[PDB]
Amino acid sequence: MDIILGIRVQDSVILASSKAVTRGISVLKDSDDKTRQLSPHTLMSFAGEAGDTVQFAEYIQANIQLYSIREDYELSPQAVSSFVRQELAKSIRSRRPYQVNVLIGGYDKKKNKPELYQIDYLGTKVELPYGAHGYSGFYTFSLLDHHYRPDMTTEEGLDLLKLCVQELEKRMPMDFKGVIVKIVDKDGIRQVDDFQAQ
Amino acid sequence: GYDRALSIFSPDGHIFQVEYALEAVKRGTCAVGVKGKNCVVLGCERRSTLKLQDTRITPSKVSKIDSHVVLSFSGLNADSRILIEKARVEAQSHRLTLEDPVTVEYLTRYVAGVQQRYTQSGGVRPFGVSTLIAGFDPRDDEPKLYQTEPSGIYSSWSAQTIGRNSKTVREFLEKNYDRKEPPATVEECVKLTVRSLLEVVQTGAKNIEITVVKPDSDIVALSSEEINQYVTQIEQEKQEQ
Amino acid sequence: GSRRYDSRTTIFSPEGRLYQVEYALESISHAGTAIGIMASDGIVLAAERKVTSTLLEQDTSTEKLYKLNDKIAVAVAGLTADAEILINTARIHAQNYLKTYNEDIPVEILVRRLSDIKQGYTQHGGLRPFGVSFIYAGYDDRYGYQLYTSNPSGNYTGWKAISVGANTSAAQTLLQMDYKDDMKVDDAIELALKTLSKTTDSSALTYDRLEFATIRKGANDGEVYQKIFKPQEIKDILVKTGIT
Amino acid sequence: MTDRYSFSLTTFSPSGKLGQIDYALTAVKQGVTSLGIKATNGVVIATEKKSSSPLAMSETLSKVSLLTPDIGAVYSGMGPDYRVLVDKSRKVAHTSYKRIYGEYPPTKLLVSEVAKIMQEATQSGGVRPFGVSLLIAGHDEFNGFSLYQVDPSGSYFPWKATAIGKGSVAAKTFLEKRWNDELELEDAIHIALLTLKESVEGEFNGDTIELAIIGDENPDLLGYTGIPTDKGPRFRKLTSQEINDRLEAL
Amino acid sequence: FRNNYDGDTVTFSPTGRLFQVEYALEAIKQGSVTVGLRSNTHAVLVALKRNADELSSYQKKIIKCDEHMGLSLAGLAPDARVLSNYLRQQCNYSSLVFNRKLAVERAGHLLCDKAQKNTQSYGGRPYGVGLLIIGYDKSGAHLLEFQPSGNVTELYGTAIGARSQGAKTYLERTLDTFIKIDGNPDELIKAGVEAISQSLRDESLTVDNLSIAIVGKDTPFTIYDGEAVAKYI
Amino acid sequence: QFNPYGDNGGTILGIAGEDFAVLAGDTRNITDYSINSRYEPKVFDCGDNIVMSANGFAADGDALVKRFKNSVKWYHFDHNDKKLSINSAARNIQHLLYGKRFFPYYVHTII
Amino acid sequence: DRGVSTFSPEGRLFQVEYSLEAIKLGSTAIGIATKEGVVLGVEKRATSPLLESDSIEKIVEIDRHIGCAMSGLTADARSMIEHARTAAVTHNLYYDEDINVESLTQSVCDLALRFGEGASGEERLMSRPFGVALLIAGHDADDGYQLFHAEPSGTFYRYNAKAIGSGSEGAQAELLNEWHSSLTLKEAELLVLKILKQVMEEKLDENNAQLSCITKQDGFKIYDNEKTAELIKELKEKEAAE
Amino acid sequence: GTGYDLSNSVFSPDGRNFQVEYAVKAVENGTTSIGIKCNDGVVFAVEKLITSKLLVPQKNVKIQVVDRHIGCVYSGLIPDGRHLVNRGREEAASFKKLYKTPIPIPAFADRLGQYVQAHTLYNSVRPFGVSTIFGGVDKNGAHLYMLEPSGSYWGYKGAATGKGRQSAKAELEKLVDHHPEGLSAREAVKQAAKIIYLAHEDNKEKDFELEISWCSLSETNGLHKFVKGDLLQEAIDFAQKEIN
Amino acid sequence: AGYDRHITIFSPEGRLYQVEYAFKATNQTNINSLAVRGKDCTVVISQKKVPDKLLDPTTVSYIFCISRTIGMVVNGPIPDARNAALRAKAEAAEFRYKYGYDMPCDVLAKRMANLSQIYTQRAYMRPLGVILTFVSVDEELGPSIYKTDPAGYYVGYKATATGPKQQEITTNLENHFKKSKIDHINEESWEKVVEFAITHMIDALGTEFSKNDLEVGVATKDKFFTLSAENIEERLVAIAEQD
Repeated sequence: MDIILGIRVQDSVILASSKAVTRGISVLKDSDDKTRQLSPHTLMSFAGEAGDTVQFAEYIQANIQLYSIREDYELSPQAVSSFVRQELAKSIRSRRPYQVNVLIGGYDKKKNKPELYQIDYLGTKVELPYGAHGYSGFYTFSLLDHHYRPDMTTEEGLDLLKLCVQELEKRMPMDFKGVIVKIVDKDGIRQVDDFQAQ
Repeated sequence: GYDRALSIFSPDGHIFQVEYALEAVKRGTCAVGVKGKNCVVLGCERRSTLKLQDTRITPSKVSKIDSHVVLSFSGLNADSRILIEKARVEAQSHRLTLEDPVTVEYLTRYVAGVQQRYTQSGGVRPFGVSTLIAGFDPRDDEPKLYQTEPSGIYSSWSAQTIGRNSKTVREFLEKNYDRKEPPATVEECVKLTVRSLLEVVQTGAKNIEITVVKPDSDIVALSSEEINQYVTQIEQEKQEQ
Repeated sequence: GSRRYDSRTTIFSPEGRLYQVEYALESISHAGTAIGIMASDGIVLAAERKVTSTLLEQDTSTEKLYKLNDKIAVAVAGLTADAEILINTARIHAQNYLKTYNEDIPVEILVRRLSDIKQGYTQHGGLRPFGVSFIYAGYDDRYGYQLYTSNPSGNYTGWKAISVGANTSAAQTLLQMDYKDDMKVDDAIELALKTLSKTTDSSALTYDRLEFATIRKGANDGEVYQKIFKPQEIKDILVKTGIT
Repeated sequence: MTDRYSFSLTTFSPSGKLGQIDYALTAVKQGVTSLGIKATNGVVIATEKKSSSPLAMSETLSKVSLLTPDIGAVYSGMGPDYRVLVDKSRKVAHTSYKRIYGEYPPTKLLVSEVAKIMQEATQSGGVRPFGVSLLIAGHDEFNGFSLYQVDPSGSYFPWKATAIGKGSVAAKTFLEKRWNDELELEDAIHIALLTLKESVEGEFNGDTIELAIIGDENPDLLGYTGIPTDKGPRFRKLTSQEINDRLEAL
Repeated sequence: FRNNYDGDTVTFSPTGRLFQVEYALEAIKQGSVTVGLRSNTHAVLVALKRNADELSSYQKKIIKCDEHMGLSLAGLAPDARVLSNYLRQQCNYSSLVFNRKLAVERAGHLLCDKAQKNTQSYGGRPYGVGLLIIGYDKSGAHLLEFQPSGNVTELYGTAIGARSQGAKTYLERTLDTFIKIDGNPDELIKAGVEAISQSLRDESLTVDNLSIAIVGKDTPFTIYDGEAVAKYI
Repeated sequence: QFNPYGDNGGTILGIAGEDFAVLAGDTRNITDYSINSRYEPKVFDCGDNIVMSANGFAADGDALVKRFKNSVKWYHFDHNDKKLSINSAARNIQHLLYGKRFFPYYVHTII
Repeated sequence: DRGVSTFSPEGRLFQVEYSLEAIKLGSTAIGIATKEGVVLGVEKRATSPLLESDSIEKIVEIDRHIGCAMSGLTADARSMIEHARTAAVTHNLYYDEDINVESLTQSVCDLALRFGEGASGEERLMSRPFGVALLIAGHDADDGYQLFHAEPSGTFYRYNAKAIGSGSEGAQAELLNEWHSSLTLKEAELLVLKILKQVMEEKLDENNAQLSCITKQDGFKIYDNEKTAELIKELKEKEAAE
Repeated sequence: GTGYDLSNSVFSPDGRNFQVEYAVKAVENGTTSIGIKCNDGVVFAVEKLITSKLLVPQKNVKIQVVDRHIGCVYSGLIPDGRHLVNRGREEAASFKKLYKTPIPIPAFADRLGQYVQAHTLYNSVRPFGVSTIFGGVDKNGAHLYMLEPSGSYWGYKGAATGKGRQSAKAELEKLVDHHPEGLSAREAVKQAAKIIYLAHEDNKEKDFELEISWCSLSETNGLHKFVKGDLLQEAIDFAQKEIN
Repeated sequence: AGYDRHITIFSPEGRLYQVEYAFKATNQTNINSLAVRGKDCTVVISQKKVPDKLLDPTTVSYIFCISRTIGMVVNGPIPDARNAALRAKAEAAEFRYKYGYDMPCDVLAKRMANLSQIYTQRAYMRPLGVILTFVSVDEELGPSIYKTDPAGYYVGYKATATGPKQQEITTNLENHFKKSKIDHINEESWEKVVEFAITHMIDALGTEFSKNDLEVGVATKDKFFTLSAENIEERLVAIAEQD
């Protein structure tokens, strides 16, 4: 499948997501962004079923933005993820369930702490220091389990990722065409346009 | 199950329910809006029949339908909410499908349609509301100011007012707003606005709130002080004569 | 057909007013008075029970002060039966919000929801409006202590201190007189009692004809607490403030 | 066909009154008196069986009904409306409580339920309020014995003792003299029978009177034995005979 | 009197009348005139088209329901559109399902039953239009007169609309004559145009004012407007 | 289980001349190895100078034709006897067919 | 009260009649049909000098070969234009061709009587008749250029020229003389511009009046203020010239 | 007060339903018709006012058949009559479909009865402006019935309704006495053609066309059939001969 | 203001006029009826008044056979009475199907009264101007008489009467019971109970009947039936030899 990695360091959350988009025999795109910004300080990455993936993302996005405007306030990463879990958990027993896995990473401007939530298509939500979806974890978790420290600087975080991405490029069968990385901190969401050779 | 036709024509060709819906607007507090050359300003008056409120949490008179468009109104408050809501939802829906925020004209057109529909549907009475919608189209720098009413009709204005004593204040604006040279400053624009409100608010430092909307989702409301400062200088303009 | 008997509850008067709402408000003005006063460290809700008897049970009672949430409570003025219908839907909204976001419903959101339900019966359905007015007192981590008021028109507002029911006119003037922004819960509790006391239509103001509730944030904890004073606790605070 | 009556039949008047509710109450005033007294170990409700013809069998018509094995109700106003209310109540008690929690509902709740029903007939489309007032008396493990009154408005209040109907005013007064917070069940039955006599014009015996109590558990009225936790219903209807016995020492 | 019982169709007068229905009828009489007559081989419709200004067209009054059936209207144009349309379906249903051509006498029953419904229930309103249906089926030529009251009648000829009483007396006299114009269409038409003028009074039926339709033994219901009728003016 | 489809064979041909057009088709109707009829017209005249043939599963072919023909009729009813150009009939037929996109008319059709 | 679709003792529908009275209070709109095209003109009629006169839309395009003008309660025409546009497009989709001007009109008129509180016949949900009349103008290969007038009654007429609005009876009697079966497009534009000037409460100028036409070659176009102002001028000249 | 006759299902102070009564007026105002029950069948005859000479004779049929064995004739508002018969036809089919045996006359009567009585229950509908005479032959006998707008219906030996209802009734009462042992199908047909003729005197101003139908176990085999041609003339004459 | 008289809503006095007027309707037939209980049977008698000679007397009845065991007599217009009977039969047929045993008289009575009460509260449904008297020999209560009215009220009687001259029949029977001290006709055969009824019917109404002036229904263990002109005749004859 696709790559969905997330790591909560000291003062931020980092999301790495593969850029490839393959439809059977060919690789249609190598510059895809498997992420949406739900609020100025909350980001969501996603992977899964061909169509449901973006549709779900954009549906969740629209709702969070509507809440923001209605209340002139930003829901906490926790609230946002609880809302997303309920959405997934509802469609699991519906006629046609959304087959999407997500990673929600945001910075709680109220508690002044970064947060990382992992939710699978079933509606199983869990808060973690770092997480991945699909086969991604099978390779990276041992590295992260080893090198992870709660007080890592954003810089140490990116180095740890870079390490995971390398293990993924070595042992994993498919070419996911590298990743796009993004940082969520007290100052919002920004993309590290230099990971192709950092 | 309830469909009784409440809004119907009368012998002279009037739809009294819409007519009376308008009388409700006349009663609502006054609201005004004037467009500059690179901004639009919205002024409204706060009542004083009862005072001891908590302005922090009490609903304000100018609402954001989206980051780049605001909406103010005159008439029944409870009704305005229902419209504000549908507008905000339609605003998000539009971004979700057309992949671009709404243009002020469109958002206005939508709100007006809603109002109109309630004039010829059974079991419902018209909205006792009239509105001012202002903002800047996406990636545009030309200001937009629109106004809608119970009838369902809408149109744009260089400046306009709705609510009680809107006649008086409209008159002020008709002989004080030169289309040839519209307030070229965010400054002089807010001034012209306050000046008009002062014709009806009768001394109301806390009874007058202004909001300034500029290009690229730049909306902001002034605090009693900034306003009070405008009032203070405007009252001197008269006594220096 | 039926058109003949249809009162047309949702129409505009020639003066742009809503008949039923105006009348419902009139109805409310005969209801026991309820007061809400907000201090820097808490909110106080006090209401007067309209008409009583010697045999009326006052322990197993709670006709005007209802708990909506763990942090939100309301004081009612009007048809209790209607009030209960709205209260129950309100308690549901609160729980849905919690179940959806794992956070307590912000006071204003809950108040708005209820006001909209009321506003509905105003614009469609040909049913009579709910003859009820609420004073909401709650706390949330975004505005802390808040006090709100909603009436049959579906309109709502925020206050420092407010009253609903009968003699709101007199009561509001008294409140607007001895209220000060730096008040303290116990000052309010006292102010409240005084006000109800000077605007009652009864001989004296006794404990059995009252309801009292306070939302304080007990310094010894760090969280919020709702207290609906019991018959005894009301008798006490009634002697202390000096009314015996 | 089709109910075109989808609008309210009860609306607010300029004065602020709800016509139909007032009228419904007026109808209750014309009804035969009924009352309830709360003792410290039981509650008693009773009313007068006003027969419509000496050919009619007044047994085949109970004005005092059992809602649950620990809750009974009596009324004043319109017989039919009471009847259906009793049915709707007995059901709401199962569907909204027993079928969920596995035990009967506590008095205040069931009352709150009955009140809800009556309230709806005050705002729902095309209907008139119920023309009755009820006095419901029950006992639940965590509240003990209680007594409530429910009006056509849908409002309800708890009482130590009270009466409704024809001569409510007079009877309410009579109770305010004889009631105290130390009354034993038997005492209330006595007081009850007395307050009831002042209303009754004709024959005052165990055939023209209907009376029931909410006291101790009657395991002889359970129908089976084997479950220690099931001890019997606290609601018993006094027999024609049992009444007279207490009438002689009146 | 009347004032209190003409509120809607669901109400009966104390005398037993249905005003709303009667009022609907009045919209017919206020309508333009049209006539119908048939022989034993053909059936003809001649209608006088009315106009608003001298810059407005003359509202068509002849409608074809099928290859063997058609009608003329007197009153509310819309209601005729509704009815003709419903009738078009009934014919269509008959051809498709039973591969049978709908009996003119049966189209009448259908129209009657449909109209009747709008006179027994609340909310509705009687159809404000009269109709003359002509057609050639398995039992020869036919002509029907339809009333918003729900009464449909089979005749040899007739007319409805304003002044319709003229042509109706004329045809009542010319009976034995036209009823025998079998084999000669042009005759029935001239005979119809002669009855149609019996109710004129304002102007003379011009080219783009006369409207004529015909059906019969070997003639698929067809409409004639303008120069097509010039040879009959 | 019940199969809603069948194959009645037959073939149809359509050639367009510079100012004419032909639409031919045999007249045999079959079912497996049996012949149901040696003469069952498969090509039709629908009016407005249009010939059409829906070959494949008989029942479906007939229903389609019948529907199309009746479509022509209403085209006249609704647009003052205007003539249905062949290009319009084509487009119209597409909608008729695609209307059963998820329970197809088992026929190859030519006009 | 009384059925919202009741007959008067004269055989007329109250609501439909009263609907007509409302239209008599609307801005004037005029249409002239010629063998060179049809012309639609409307009186903007602002209600205050602050109102940006060009945001007044009383002449809309239904399709490239059909356009129309409105009069009376203009808000009520939104859904009519909507239903109209949709019908035109839908027709094109189903038939690969342009919807006949008359057809489009008949379709719009079909909504007209879909009102009441439960009239036994289908599902007519709309509490009252439309308080607006339309002048649908367009062209098709079968009947060339056409001008239609659609009313809230459901009936529609074809005119060679027609005016609706406050000054209709006046301007109509006017068109009676002026119209002949051989006017040119230019003649019509001026003629329309002329009659508007007579019935308008304001002094006609390129800002409170709007023109437009529909020609088989370029379809429906609305005349921009510059182009119109000129015909205003050009008109003033030919009027002073005798 | 008053106004007890403006809405359908309303009870007046005396217990009447004026709207139903007003419906009757609509009946008495229409043409007349009768039903004669012979010893093994029934005969229906009805007057047909010949407004003009344009009315094709033998074409505007008014008698109707329900199923194969039932005949219905009605006086008043023709459309309402047809409506009532359409319902009857569906009602009958439904019965035959479920029970196989064609619907018994008494059973069919009640079906119409309930359906008509229904239109006097709601004010959203108008009562039927017709009285109906119907009957036929079933498993055990022949039955004649007459149904009123009030939904009331009874079994009859002979019955009539409309303009000349009293005339007819008079003639019928005679037949019932001068033929105590029973009348035959053949007889009734003539007798009926007569009754119509006499009863036509209360509307003698216009020319009329006669119409008869019958259902005799022996003559029609139990099926409802119309009387035409020779057999019809034989009765027209039998009347024309006694009308003088 | 004045419409509180047309639909079933309370009047300022707390009355429901439409229900009151409904009661009025029940006397429109001007027919009287009474029911009495045997030792083990129940009898109902009702006047049969056939005005027109053109009517088939066997089709004129106000007594119905609800079920194999329940009989119901109606006082009021026939259309409403038939409406009520149909519903009552359907209700009795269904009850059996759903619960596995014949619907008791008092139960059907209650159910009908409940249905009647609904028309008392809902506005589009008008009350039925009829009074239903149900009778039978319940397998648990023995001879039974239950009556309901337009108000939705119902009760069981020892015996009862309905109609214009209702009060006379009542005080008549009323006296017979004060005298006999038992609450029922003490007889073994129903033929005698029927006679007792026809008697006290005459003694109260003050009129004599022929075999075509009455109508009699009898309820017994497992069956309810109506007597014929002749079965009745044989009854009139028996009371003829004693007076």
